[PDB]
Amino acid sequence: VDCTMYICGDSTECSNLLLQYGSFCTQLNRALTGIAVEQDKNTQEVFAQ
Amino acid sequence: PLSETKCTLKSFTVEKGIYQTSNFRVQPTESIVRFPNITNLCPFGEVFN
Ligand SMILES: *[C@@H]1O[C@H](CO)[C@@H](O)[C@H](O)[C@H]1NC(C)=O
Repeated sequence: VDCTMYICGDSTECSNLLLQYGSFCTQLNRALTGIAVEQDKNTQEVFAQ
Repeated sequence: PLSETKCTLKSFTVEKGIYQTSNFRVQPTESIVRFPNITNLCPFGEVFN
């Protein structure tokens, strides 16, 4: 999930208004990518035996 | 792109792997305006005077 795209898509004013909210969506990018990377660790764990 | 990954990770060195980054988006080339062309003005003169 592209954070800035979801909350403030196509708006420069909104993008500025989100950087004042710290780095929440950095974690959201981190968490879902952490989920996505683990998905490979799932399939490789069971099938690449 | 390598220095943009450096920017994203806040680190002067980046380890081997694959890294997310701000997505690309083709910008609008020009502008389009589509009003219904209409002659008569609104009767604000009659509204006010
Ligand atoms: C706008 O102009 C076109 C011709 O350029 C005309 O066919 C159309 O009816 C106009 N629109 C209105 C709402 O009158």
